[PDB]
Amino acid sequence: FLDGIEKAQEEHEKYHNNWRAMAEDFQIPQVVAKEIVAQCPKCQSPKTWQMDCTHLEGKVIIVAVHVASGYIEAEVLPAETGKETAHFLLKLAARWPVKHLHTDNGDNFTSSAVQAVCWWAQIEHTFSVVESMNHQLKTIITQIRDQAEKIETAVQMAVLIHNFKRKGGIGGYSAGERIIDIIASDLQTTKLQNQISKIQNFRVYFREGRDQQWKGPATLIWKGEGAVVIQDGQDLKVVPRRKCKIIKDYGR
Amino acid sequence: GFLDGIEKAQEEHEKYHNNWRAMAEDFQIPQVVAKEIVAQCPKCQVKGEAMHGQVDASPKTWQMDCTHLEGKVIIVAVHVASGYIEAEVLPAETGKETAHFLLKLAARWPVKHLHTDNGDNFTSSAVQAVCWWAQIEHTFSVPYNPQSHGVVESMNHQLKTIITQIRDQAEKIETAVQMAVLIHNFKRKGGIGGYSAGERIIDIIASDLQTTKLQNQISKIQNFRVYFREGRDQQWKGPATLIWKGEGAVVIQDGQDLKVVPRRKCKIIK
Amino acid sequence: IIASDLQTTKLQNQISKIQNFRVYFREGRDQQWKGPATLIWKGEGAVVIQDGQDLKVVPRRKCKIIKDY
Amino acid sequence: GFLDGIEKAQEEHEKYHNNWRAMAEDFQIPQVVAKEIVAQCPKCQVK
Amino acid sequence: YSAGERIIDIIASDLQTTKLQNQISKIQNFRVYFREGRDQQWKGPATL
DNA sequence: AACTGGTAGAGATTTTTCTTAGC
DNA sequence: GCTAAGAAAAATCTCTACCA
DNA sequence: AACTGGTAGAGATTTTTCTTAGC
DNA sequence: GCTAAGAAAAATCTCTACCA
Ligand SMILES: O=C(NCc1c(F)cc(F)cc1F)c1cn2c(c(O)c1=O)C(=O)N1[C@H]3CC[C@H](C3)O[C@@H]1C2
Ligand SMILES: [Cl-]
Ligand SMILES: [Mg+2]
Ligand SMILES: [Mg+2]
Ligand SMILES: [Zn+2]
Ligand SMILES: [Zn+2]
Ligand SMILES: [Zn+2]
Repeated sequence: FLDGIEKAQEEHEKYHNNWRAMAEDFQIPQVVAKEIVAQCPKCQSPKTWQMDCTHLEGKVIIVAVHVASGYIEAEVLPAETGKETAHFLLKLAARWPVKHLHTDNGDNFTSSAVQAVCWWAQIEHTFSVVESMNHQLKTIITQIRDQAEKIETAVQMAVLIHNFKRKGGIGGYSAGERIIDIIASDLQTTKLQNQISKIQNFRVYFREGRDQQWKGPATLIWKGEGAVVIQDGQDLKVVPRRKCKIIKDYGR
Repeated sequence: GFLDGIEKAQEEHEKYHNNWRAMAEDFQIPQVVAKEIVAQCPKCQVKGEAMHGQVDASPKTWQMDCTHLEGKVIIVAVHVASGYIEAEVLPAETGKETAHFLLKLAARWPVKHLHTDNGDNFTSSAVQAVCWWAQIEHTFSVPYNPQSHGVVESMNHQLKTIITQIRDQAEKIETAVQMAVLIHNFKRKGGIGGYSAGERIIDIIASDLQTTKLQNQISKIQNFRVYFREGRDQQWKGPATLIWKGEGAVVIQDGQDLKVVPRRKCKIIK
Repeated sequence: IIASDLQTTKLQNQISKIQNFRVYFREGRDQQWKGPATLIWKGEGAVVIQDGQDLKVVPRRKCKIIKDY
Repeated sequence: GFLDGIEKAQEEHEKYHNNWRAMAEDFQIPQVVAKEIVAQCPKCQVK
Repeated sequence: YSAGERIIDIIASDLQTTKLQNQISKIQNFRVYFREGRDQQWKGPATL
């Protein structure tokens, strides 16, 4: 156990590993490995989208793209007012978690209706990838145009072929697998951070061997079934449970 | 004896239609005879068997239905294993708009199985052509039995309660529909893992892909075949693939079927 | 000759006593009870019956299956 | 139903005076009514 | 075979052995919620 | 401040009764 | 003659639809 | 021959956590 | 310093209406 913590600290001092790899290699819990990463001075987005409008056959196609994965959602608009752009943004924010929207300085994007939608759904709008996505979508649309009667069917068939049928990148994944893996990794991070804060609201008085007195207040990191890991004096150490007292702390 | 009582009980049931306890007490026949007299009458037998079944909950199954609100037509689709909702307002209840809603849904999320009722928009050639092109299995419920798709009708109820909660913050009904979808998907927690519906659909689909890749890498380097003895007759079946050897039993795969066999009836050969 | 007819009558007795069931079901928009039909397949939740040379699927909650002694 | 079996077994015991296990296996009636058919005959006895 | 195919095959087989022993525990770190017969509540977290 | 769901049947599970073979 | 295995017949327990 | 009720909230009961007095 | 009573806060279990 403590040998695993010592090997993890020496290996991070050499190579600066991440906490998932250290927890899987050295067989330590994840809160301990995250503390080892968080104590290092040299070691201290999944919700950003971009939007644009374009033209095809006299129609208006609005395109939104998830940036870290390349994931496309598109639609055909009857006009280019601010109310239709606000309805598209409200549908997108109701289906995927959107926190940061990046657009250009168009007219319909600089509007009171889009501003009211961003106020209600709590999005950060920023005015200045989508050009490459418009070119790629237009090549697929021309590649499958003879199978559809209307332009709306061809647009949605091209979105399906782009998202699930084209493979590339490092491991040969599509865009849907990449967006799902990215958001799932972020969810794991936030749940572990909630556990970390709830544990770190405590305090530990511990008694070393060959002494009767209690030492200073060390902060609890992990409380197991038979052992207790504490941080004290910028040092992580493992004390048995029969030489410890854990009390609540009020130091806000 | 009671054989004359059997004859009088048959005449009595032919006139009055007694239940079995009345005949078994008034004619002093055994209860099996009285139950048979009642069971051979067609004017009786008006009662079901009092149980419920259980719908399909595979990780790529969706259910779809339509509802009405303030003179409009809403169309609701639910992901069954997680509870994830998509919804829209249709200008008409035809088959063209239903085919376009299904095409957009199949472009956004992976759909392989769809369950619907027998309305005129879901049994249509446009929805048939979209399911053919996008490779979906479309199944229909038993007619006039809404319990076969209980998840989407329960979500009709939840959507209407949220819409009445936030009705005064919007002007039109399409705005209030999309605000209700956001509040259901992301602002309500509680359930299997303490998740919301968006977190649950992310966890379910990511877990599906991860576990296929892991057991592909495990099974591509396996060995230690197992010959096992099972059945009513003590025969011996051929090459089976050992998957996991445990404290008490082993797990084998035979002809693409999973089986759990104890250690006394199997022999491992490297 | 006689013993073969004894074996044939025994096997036909077991075959006839396996699956001679009657089904009273309830179907339609106005859910009325209808006459006896022949059971074909019985799964958990629903059954498939043959009535008047027509196959129908009824749930097990809307049908009664009568066996023989 | 076995009600026609009860009538047929009564005719058959009136001819040949069967026992009760024979009638209960041949005519597929329950054992209580077959024992009662043997009990009502003044010449036979259930054994 | 030449030398490059030999060195690639050797390191690949060694990696497959050690990663097998880790991947089994990795696949057993999932949790399953299941349903038995004629009971309509989802039973607790068994292990896959 | 003084009001309110219930009835009966279809199967499943547990218990009692009855015949017969073995020691 | 006494005892126990096996099966038949009876008793109890849980669950469902319909009543404007 | 291959079909099927479910979702989420209001209380009641059981369990875990936290402070303080007594020996 | 150690132990137990008491109460607060959290976790589990049973039951209901509505969905054309
Ligand atoms: O009675 C309904 N719901 C209430 C309810 C429930 F949801 C779940 C339950 F367990 C019990 C319930 F009483 C209901 C009725 N119908 C339709 C519905 O979708 C629907 O939900 C529907 O679409 N059709 C189309 C197909 C043929 C035509 C048009 O008649 C039917 C009527
Ligand atoms: Cl229907
Ligand atoms: Mg419907
Ligand atoms: Mg419905
Ligand atoms: Zn570092
Ligand atoms: Zn009757
Ligand atoms: Zn006689």
